[PDB]
Amino acid sequence: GAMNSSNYAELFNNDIKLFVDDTNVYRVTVHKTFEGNVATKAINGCIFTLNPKTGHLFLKIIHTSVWAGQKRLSQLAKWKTAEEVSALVRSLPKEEQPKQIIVTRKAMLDPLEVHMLDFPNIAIRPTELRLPFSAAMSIDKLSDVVMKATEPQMVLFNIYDDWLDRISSYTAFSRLTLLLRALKTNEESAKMILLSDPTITIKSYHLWPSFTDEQWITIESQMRDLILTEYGRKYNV
Amino acid sequence: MNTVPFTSAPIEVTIGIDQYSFNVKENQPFHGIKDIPIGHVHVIHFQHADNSSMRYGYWFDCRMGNFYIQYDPKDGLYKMMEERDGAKFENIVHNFKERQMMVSYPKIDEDDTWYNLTEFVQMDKIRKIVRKDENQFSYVDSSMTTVQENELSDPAHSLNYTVINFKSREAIRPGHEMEDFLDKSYYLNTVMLQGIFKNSSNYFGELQFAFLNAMFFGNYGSSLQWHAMIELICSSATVPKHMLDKLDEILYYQIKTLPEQYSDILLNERVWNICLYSSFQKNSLHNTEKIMENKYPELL
Ligand SMILES: COC(=O)CN(C)S(=O)(=O)c1ccccc1
Repeated sequence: GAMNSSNYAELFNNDIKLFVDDTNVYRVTVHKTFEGNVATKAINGCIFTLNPKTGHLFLKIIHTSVWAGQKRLSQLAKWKTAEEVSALVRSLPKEEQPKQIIVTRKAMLDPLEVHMLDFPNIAIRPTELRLPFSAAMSIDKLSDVVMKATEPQMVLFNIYDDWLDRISSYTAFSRLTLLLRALKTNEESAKMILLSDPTITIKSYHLWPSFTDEQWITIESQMRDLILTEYGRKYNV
Repeated sequence: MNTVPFTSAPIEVTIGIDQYSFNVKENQPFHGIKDIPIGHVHVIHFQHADNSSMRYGYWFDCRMGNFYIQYDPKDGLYKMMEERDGAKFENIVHNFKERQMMVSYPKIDEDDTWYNLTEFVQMDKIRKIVRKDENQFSYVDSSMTTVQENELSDPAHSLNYTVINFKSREAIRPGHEMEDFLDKSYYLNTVMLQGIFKNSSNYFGELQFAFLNAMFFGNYGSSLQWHAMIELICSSATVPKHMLDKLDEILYYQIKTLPEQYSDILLNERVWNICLYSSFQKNSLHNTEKIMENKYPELL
């Protein structure tokens, strides 16, 4: 059933699974009209579909043209997400298809279940974890490819870069969630932490800087501090 | 007017006949029910005084044969049987009437309740839901499960209601996933009405039969079916106008007849609130919404 703290290690076993986050599928700017009413303007979005074991991010870019002439966009966006995840699964060889799909928001359950009726053996699951995948748009290279898209497009990224050469998927996921939680809580500070040192670069084929093991511990500490810091700034503690 | 004689009443029992009921004491001189209106199905039902476990009963139509009730001390229940010897039966009934050992079906002349609850219910369709083809009447009890309940375990004793499942390939056209899930008109009108039921009369008949088994036997799977069939219509944007008007009448009389103290188990809060206030047909069930709001305003 629901994925939570009690069964967290299940994420890193050898049953193929995907997280699906739909937060950034339908994105808008709200603005005033000449007449002084309010309107929205859509901008490009993305489905965040992630294998937590391997770091495989299938980033389906959602181009604003998909909303043209459509009504009830926040509802459509869930069904569009489900249609695109179902299309992704059907595109994979059988031995690569997931056994479970975990949605980060419960409103994706029925749309995804209905789109996956053809896959009765794929379990569609919610989670009680508050995962920070909305902050994916705070990763510069992901934001860049989404905003530049002129048409629907799927882009592939290892969200762990090469970390699995040195650490387990449990530890890589924990690092990822810490980074994304930081970026979500205070993007400016988080990005300052990550880039303040010009000698540490991001490889062309990576998302995050090339920290040594020792530097990752420093970095991870700074992200915790930031999250605890902002938690006081917010609550006055 | 027809008659269902009883051989005897050896155990204390509450006997129902349609929406009526009366208490019979152990070895009281009771020999059946007379003046039963011809033209409708009927249900005769039982709850033993010593064990309210298992309400049970029989759906029958007196036009289809001469039926009587006889207690079986081995199986421990009142059984319906058919008497094939017409002269024997007529002679039995006439004697029991002459000795006035029969209760009269107590229908008030003004009162259309039973007609309104059984308008579309036919014995031939009951017998396809309740399979026991060697009898002209159909046994139902509180514990019998539905075909759908058994897919989620004795097949011979099942209620074979039409399976309705809103998250199923039958309900959902490939490529119309969002459309068909949010507007069930395809599933209602093409799959169920045109495809399975053939017409709305048969649909309403099963809906009414499911309600009556829920009310009279506390049959939980029947209650599930009744609510599913309501929800499928209410969740369809495109429903023939005559079906909506008739549905409103059907549900009105069901809600009217429901015992007040059973509303908590016989009525599904989610389905009714959705149907009356959120669904496409939220404004199409005037009679049903008015009686629900005046009789069960708590549920809503
Ligand atoms: C869908 O997969 C991915 O997002 C990740 N990979 C298959 S990969 O092996 O890391 C990779 C493969 C091709 C391109 C970039 C990365």
